[PDB]
Amino acid sequence: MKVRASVKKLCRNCKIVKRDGVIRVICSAEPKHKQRQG
Amino acid sequence: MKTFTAKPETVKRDWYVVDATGKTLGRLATELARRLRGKHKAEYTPHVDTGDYIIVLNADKVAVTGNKRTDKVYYHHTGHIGGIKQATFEEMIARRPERVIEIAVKGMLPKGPLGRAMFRKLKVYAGNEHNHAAQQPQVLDI
Amino acid sequence: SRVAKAPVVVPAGVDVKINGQVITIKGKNGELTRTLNDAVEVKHADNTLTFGPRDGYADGWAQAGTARALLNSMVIGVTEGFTKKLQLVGVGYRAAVKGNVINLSLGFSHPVDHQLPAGITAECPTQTEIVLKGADKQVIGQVAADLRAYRRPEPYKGKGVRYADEVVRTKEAK
Amino acid sequence: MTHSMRL
Amino acid sequence: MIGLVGKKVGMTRIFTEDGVSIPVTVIEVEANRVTQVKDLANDGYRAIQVTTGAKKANRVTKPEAGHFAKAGVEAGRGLWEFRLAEGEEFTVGQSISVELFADVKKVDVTGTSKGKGFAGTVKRWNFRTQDATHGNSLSHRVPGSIGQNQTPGKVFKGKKMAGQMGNERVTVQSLDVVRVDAERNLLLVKGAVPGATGSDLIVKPAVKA
RNA sequence: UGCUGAAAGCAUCUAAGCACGAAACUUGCCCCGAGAUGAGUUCUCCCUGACCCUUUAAGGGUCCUGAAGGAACGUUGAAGA
RNA sequence: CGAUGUCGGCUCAUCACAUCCUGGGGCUGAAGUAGGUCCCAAGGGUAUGGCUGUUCGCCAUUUAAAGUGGUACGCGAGCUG
Ligand SMILES: CC[C@H]1OC(=O)[C@H](C)[C@@H](O[C@H]2C[C@@](C)(OC)[C@@H](O)[C@H](C)O2)[C@H](C)[C@@H](O[C@@H]2O[C@H](C)C[C@H](N(C)C)[C@H]2O)[C@](C)(O)C[C@@H](C)C(=O)[C@H](C)[C@@H](O)[C@]1(C)O
Repeated sequence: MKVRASVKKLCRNCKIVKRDGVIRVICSAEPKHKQRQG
Repeated sequence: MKTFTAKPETVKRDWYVVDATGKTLGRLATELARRLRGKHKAEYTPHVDTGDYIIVLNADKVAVTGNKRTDKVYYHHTGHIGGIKQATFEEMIARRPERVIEIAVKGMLPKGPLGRAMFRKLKVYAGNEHNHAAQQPQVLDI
Repeated sequence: SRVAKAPVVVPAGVDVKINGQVITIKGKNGELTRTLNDAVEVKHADNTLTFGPRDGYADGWAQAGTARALLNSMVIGVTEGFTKKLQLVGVGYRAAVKGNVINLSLGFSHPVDHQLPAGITAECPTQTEIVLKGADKQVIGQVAADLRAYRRPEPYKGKGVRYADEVVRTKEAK
Repeated sequence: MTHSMRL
Repeated sequence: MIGLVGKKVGMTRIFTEDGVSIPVTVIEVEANRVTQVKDLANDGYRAIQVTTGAKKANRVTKPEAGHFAKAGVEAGRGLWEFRLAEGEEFTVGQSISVELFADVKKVDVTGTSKGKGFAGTVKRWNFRTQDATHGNSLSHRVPGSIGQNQTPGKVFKGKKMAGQMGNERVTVQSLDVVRVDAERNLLLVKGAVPGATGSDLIVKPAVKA
């Protein structure tokens, strides 16, 4: 995945979640848009 | 005139038993240290141990608010090559329950020989039972 | 909120008995129980249990909706029960069932023995088809997750343990 | 002999 | 199961008929009589205490005389304990010979190693000797540097220095038993066990299976 | 990485709850270790006499007995400056 | 400045992690093999020679790898010079 300080919605299907106190972006349409740490 | 001082031979000390179930750690520890030093007695003397003996039952069931049950880390150093040991609140409660209460009270006491004696007044147990039934420990609720 | 302000119609052999904060249910399939949270209030008026938020707590509605959802699928499990269908895509993959211990042959080097919980039974109509039958939804979902996590689906052949009609997107090998 | 000296 | 206390009797080799020679240590394992049995009623942990051998009747003090004559046994040299791992029950005075090691396959031998005396750092810690020539002045087998500088300002605890080498308890694990003699009360183990010849060894079944 | 699951009719590994997950952490292996002054436990053994004084005190003194054991000495040791 | 002895080598180290190997994962323009990149992880390990006063570097040949730094550019009441 992409550990970044800035997480944005790259895709139309990626949703922004806050898991374990960190902000993560999940795209169910493609796994290259998964990112972390924002 | 001179002010009153206590004398270590004529001070008359009481026994108390405290059930530490379901209580906060540091609030109980502060009441314990206040009773151990003797600051609740009128004949308080800063160099004479005036306090009372306390038997703290059920050190297993002490409580901590917030996420301190998993994240309060106890650090201690073995005095060696580079070994800094550490243990959180959970494995300290499991591995050695009385050390939590004794560490919390020993941090709150004066340091010196008088503080070590007034720490020897404290007797911490993790069970519901104690073997001190021959001194009539009165219930001190808090 | 919108979930929790809708009572659960409890059908046919209800056995929905309450003890403090604990819900015990007997049923057609078996018996499921759970201790609920302390911010929720249950009530047994009008044949059907209703959930409110308890006083004092901040998170009332989300806990009540979570309680309504878990008790809903829980009593649905004691009525007719949940099923889960897994299939094995890939040659050399057989999935014979020995009672309560599934013996997968996913071709690592050795067999895979998988002990089940006391609830969920398992049947194989063919050798690439596991069907789990159990009342408690979390336990059948967890054991299907474990059985899939023995060997994941592959994004090139489609090889692996997978769910039944769940579609796997295979990238073509460049 | 300038070996110990800071020179 | 429990170990037995024996004596190191030399070293030899045996020739297997295949052609292979194996060095064995011969351990005279005498009859070990159980003196006192600990149980978790009085003691909190369960154990047995054994003795073996023999002593002079004039060299035995009345405390150990009464302790031996309390329960059924006779005076041997030394007393040892074994921790009874879950499911052994022994009466006092029970003679325990080497048949339990006739069954077992690997073994752990514990003994006091040979005392090498005050040794230097080269012998004790396998330090590297410095230069013998090329200028060296009185510093051939000296330990080198022992610390850094002002920033620690002190030697660290556990710094390897010279001192007493040998004469300490050493356990050797996973030694194969090659032969058990019950009429000679012998034990042949493969390899080398700690101690001089005639030193008392403790022989337990292997734990690192 | 998940399962169930709302907040947020959906979705979601998470807020309630549940499961996995590394040579790191705690044990398991080995050695030291009750001066661990919080100085622990267990077993065995040894002592079963009279008097006076004074600040009648957890007091001093006198005679008689020296017990288990220890130390000293000697011969020494694959133990040791 | 009424003295805080340098570079390099030797001997002995010790810590940090911004991980070279080993270990655990995500993505891949990832078929496999082998990689790239990022996250977790400091338990253990982490060459020998030629040249050069050299650190460094080049080179030869290995290795799982030939980490990067701090410690008076660690270490002369330890040696060399
Ligand atoms: C026989 C024994 C002699 O000492 C030596 O030979 C050593 C080996 C010298 O080093 C010799 C040899 C050498 C190379 O140093 C090893 C050289 O650099 C110096 C100048 O002289 C010493 C130590 C010098 O000190 C050094 O002087 C430097 C100026 C400063 C340095 N300080 C910063 C740390 C300090 O230790 C110095 C001045 O001779 C010390 C004074 C007191 C003496 O004259 C005394 C009487 C010495 O002659 C002596 C004790 O008899």
